[PDB]
Amino acid sequence: QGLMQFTLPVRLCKEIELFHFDIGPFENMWPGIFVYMVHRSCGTSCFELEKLCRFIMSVKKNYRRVPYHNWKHAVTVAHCMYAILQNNHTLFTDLERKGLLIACLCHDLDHRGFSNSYLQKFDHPLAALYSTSTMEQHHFSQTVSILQLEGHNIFSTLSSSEYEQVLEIIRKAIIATDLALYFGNRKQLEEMYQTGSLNLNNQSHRDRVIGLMMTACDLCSVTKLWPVTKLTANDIYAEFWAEGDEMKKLGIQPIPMMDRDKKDEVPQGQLGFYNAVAIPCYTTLTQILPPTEPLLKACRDNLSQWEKVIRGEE
Ligand SMILES: Cc1nn(-c2ccc(Cl)cc2)c2sc(C(=O)N3CCCCC3)cc12
Ligand SMILES: [Mg+2]
Ligand SMILES: [Zn+2]
Repeated sequence: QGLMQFTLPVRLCKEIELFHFDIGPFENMWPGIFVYMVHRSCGTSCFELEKLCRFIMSVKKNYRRVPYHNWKHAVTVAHCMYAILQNNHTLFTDLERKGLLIACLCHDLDHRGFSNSYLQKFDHPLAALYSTSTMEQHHFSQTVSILQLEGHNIFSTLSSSEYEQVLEIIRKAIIATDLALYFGNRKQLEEMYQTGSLNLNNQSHRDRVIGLMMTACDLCSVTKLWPVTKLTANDIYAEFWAEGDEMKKLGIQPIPMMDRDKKDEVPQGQLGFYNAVAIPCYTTLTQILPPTEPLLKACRDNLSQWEKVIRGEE
């Protein structure tokens, strides 16, 4: 039984190829959507179906019921990566194709809905184990834990060598989702691209480009149709405000972004974020990988919808 091609209904079969695809509210379809993407992106031969299924279900089990950093976010970020891989077929190694979809599914494993900042101020044990990229080193750790469960080793056929390469791709990919690291990473990529020194044969260059891809997938809620973007924003701020509440409980005025008393300032907050983070991210990404331009175009569409919100045209 290896003639077992997963297939989706027609509207999903078609719209899954597009950057702006929303995976829907039917939680029980998300595993199938992921397997579909791995099979098309990687091959039906990349992974042992029974092992992959058991891995996916343990990954699912280890996401929490938080408003935003949940299992739906995991599968959403994996679909953005699938769209990028599918639009840039010949640029990526076999090991990269395998590693990056798994990295994406695992990148926020066991997230509690709190920032690295909050962990450090609370004095969480994870803050003493991991001084920087606190939640991200934890996510990678939880990824290795699950790969080491009996019957969960989806990489079992790789050589000793290929196995260490793939786990090194996953680790770098996951650390890159720490937005604090994004700014420097993109500045370097921008300067490399413009002085023409960017070289996809330099592993250290590839590493930077995969990190940017990871930021791009991770922020991909800004690249959706406006109603998806707007409703996802509600989940994002549900977390931010809970953390604000927890800051207040520690005796700390949170930043306004996290203060639920300053709801009125959200639209302006989203402008800043689109201008300082999202637009620059998708701009540099489009410079390096031209077929990713639809993510930049959709982001720009959403910036303009937030400007309309401010001007009371909605
Ligand atoms: C405002 C705001 N909205 N979002 C947001 C919106 C959409 C998606 Cl799809 C995801 C996030 C975020 S994430 C973030 C942040 O952590 N920093 C810390 C590091 C430097 C930049 C600011 C700030 C904001
Ligand atoms: Mg994260
Ligand atoms: Zn994430």
